[PDB]
Amino acid sequence: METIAKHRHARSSAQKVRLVADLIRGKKVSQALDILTYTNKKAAVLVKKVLESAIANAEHNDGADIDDLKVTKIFVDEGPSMKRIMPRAKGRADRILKRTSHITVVVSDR
Amino acid sequence: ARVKRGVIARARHKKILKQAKGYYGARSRVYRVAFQAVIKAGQYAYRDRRQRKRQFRQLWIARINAAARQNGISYSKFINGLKKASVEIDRKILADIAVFDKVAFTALVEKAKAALA
Amino acid sequence: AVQQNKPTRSKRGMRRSHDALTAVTSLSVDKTSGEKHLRHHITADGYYRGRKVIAK
Amino acid sequence: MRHRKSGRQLNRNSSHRQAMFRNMAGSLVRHEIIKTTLPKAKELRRVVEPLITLAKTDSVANRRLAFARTRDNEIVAKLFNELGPRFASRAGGYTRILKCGFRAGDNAPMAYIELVDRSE
RNA sequence: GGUUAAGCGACUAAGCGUACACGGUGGAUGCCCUGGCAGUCAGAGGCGAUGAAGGACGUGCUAAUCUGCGAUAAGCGUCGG
RNA sequence: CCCGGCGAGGGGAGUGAAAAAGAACCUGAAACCGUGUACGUACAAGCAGUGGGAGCACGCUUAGGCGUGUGACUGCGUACC
RNA sequence: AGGACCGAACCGACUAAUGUUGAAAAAUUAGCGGAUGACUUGUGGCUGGGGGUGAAAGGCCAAUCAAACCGGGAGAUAGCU
RNA sequence: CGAAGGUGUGCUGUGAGGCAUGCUGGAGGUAUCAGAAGUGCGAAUGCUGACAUAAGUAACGAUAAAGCGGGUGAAAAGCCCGCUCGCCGGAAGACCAAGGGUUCCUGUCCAACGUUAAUCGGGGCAGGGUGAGUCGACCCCUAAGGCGAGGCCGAAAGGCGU
Ligand SMILES: [Mg+2]
Repeated sequence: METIAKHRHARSSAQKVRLVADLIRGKKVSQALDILTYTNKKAAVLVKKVLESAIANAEHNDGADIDDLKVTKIFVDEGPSMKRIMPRAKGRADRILKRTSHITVVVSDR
Repeated sequence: ARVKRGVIARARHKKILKQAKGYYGARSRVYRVAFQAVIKAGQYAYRDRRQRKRQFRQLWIARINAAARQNGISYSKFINGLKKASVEIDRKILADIAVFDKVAFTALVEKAKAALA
Repeated sequence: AVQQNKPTRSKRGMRRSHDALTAVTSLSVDKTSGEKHLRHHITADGYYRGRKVIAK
Repeated sequence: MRHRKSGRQLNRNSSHRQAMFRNMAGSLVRHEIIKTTLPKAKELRRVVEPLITLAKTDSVANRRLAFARTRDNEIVAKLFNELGPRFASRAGGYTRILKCGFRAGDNAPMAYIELVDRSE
């Protein structure tokens, strides 16, 4: 049966996390975890934590078959953003954008 | 009494986007471009409603000329013979016959040739 | 220098084709503890070529 | 444009480069185990291994020349007595580099560097 | 059936475009109002050196705010419901 | 209860008519950002549409050349105020 | 003794470079002049808009000045866009 | 036994449109006929809010300079300790006035901030901290200057002044 876990309002850009999400889409969990834990990006650590949470969700809440478990759907969606003011030259002010992301991983044995 | 335009404008926008569903990018998403795309498509459809008859007439005349040329006669001579033979077959049926029925077009061509003399 | 027309999302995603990250496939297999590690690198517990290298 | 040229820049001038090479080499010879970046250790080799080779022979002139480097009396005292006999029968290759991944702060290539045996 | 030569030739999508389905930021639209706006019927049309209007500071079992009050300090006495 | 950092966040169980009502909480569109499906695209030039149109996939129908989704190529076509 | 000289603190900005969505709504670096006097600075007060002040540029009067700012006439007027 | 609204499909009209229905939605809507508009948006360098673009590019804010070992910590180039290297040192040191108004110390945490990591902080929460006959303020007096009973002047307001 399908298991869904997600992380909301993560302090990271959507594009940066999506650059890492495409690396493990459809891959085996056993190798996906190894790829995530040996990738030198903060978004890689975040998606590794989310994947570990999903894996734990697939054994404490689900029956069995951890070895054949495979990630099926992974996607990153942009979340609410924070508006901040960054002073610039000649008294000009620029509205800087801090983007949050919703990282959702969908995993099932099939 | 105050009147809110949030429903009629939304309905008009939805209708316009429906009329221009799937041209390219913003043309199928942005109303400000969708309206111009709809107007241009309507103008093109109006022009082609008349252009189609001319294009199909050109296709039919090309096919009839080719069919007459395999039989050893030009299109103009074939039409002159048909007119002299009191034959009022439109070029669409002539092209259909030439494409599908070879012997029928052969019979038409010798009748035109005989009417020429 | 500044833009004259707004680039479309097609151009944005078309530029990002070469920005995809590359993923390792065959990091290593330890001959003593059998744990994955980088090529020519020590493991988490400082194991390389079978013999301990860090002594914690 | 670097035709048969050697000597890394390390984003530092000559004085700072020499000073931090000296401090790093002193720390290494004191502790026999240092974790640093790959280029830093690679350039450390070309300073420490010649220092060990110089320390292989013990004399007042050699000791003074060694003291001219590392600017430390205790560092020279440890030399010519401990690492001398240990590396007396060794011709080069006194140091080795073991990569250990990357830092979590700036993602820089990390590697441990140590002596041959370390008597441990 | 095999060798040779000529002609034809899709099945590849790093990415993109189109339609559909499922999602995210986004808070318009729909419904509601101890909120406003304009009037009608009546009162009042002023308060105050017996210290005005308006404020500061304190007052609870109180750390803060609103409200009430003023060292008798979210109050006291009398008479009625 | 579990993961997670004795976090944040998430998934279960339960209350709840409803949790596709979870405190960022009624209804939740568009611009914008994605995932999967079907089609086309790596020798082709331009207001990107229109008419024709082979082909490709699915529902038809129990055949009947139907519709939907895309559009190889082709004639014409230099936005709006 | 010098409205004397060189030259620090201090005052000012004559020359060159950087900057021109900068570190800065006029600065920094290298040079420069005055530097015991017509000097500079701290503190407090006064001169308030057809006015003030001005070793005099029609300069300044709160990052503005051939008539400051705030509110009212005022939804000034526009044969203009 | 499903109102408005939203989202699709089909039918229909010379058209602004109308009707039916699938799903969401979960409570009002309203036939026909007459009347009144804050009654129909694509532009006005229109206003408000949200979201693309350059792009994950510049930049991360004086070229005085960091390194090593250990410790806390899940995570240390940035926190603490010890060793060095360098800088200021008529200052980049110390004490005050003006100003700021708890930014001071301790314990605790990374929701937001620091142009990055964060366990750190001038960040959040709680507690504590300021002791004057000799310091200063207060007070006596006074300059520049301000107010100013009587008084003078001036339509009023008000100005000058003992
Ligand atoms: Mg759409």
